[PDB]
Amino acid sequence: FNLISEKCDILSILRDHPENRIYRRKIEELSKRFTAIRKTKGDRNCFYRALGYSYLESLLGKSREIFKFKERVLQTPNDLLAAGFEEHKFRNFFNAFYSVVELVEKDGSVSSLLKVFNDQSASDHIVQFLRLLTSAFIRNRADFFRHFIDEEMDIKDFCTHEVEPMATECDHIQITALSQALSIALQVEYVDEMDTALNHHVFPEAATPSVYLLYKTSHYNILYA
Ligand SMILES: *CC(=O)NCc1cc(Br)cs1
Repeated sequence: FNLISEKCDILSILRDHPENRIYRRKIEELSKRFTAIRKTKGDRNCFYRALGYSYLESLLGKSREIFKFKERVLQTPNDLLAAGFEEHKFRNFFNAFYSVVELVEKDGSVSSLLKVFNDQSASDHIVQFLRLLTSAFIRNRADFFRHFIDEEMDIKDFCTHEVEPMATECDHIQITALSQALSIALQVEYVDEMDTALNHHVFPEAATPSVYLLYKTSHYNILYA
């Protein structure tokens, strides 16, 4: 369980910040709202890897929601082609993601899903697919990322350098784009060392979340309500 850990009690993360009054306060407050956490490996890929696992885990046993998600995933090669990606270069990554979606439908266990996301090969193929889909979704909507995010920003260079490569860290643009590309509603809780309120943001702003993530010391961990 080196990439995505077993579930632990929320207060178990006090030991990560011993004798720290702000982190202790904020972790105690978090424990009032959430019961459990899973840790992710801090390798630069942890947003993609956490969102992918947590969203697919939330679909287990839900036959209509699985059917509708699979229908969207089958169309994602068209998003990649429209942005200039070539099929023979994304085939291996697309097939690895479609395979894990079929696993959620056919096998339906947490144990089988966690084993795929802890297999370095399968899990890194899934992450690479998610990064290429993020890139494509931004490229195909460049005026929207420039109008609402980014008036002065160079979109194509941003995607080349800060989205497509393995181990590149995320900001609001990548989170917004991947949420929109797969129709995933997520809430991110922020725990920093300033003496401020514990606070969160929802992507998209409207939504009732499927997935909760904790952003602390540059890492995205998975929370359970
Ligand atoms: C999400 C993720 O992989 N984070 C990588 C990190 C960078 C630092 Br500093 C700590 S974890």
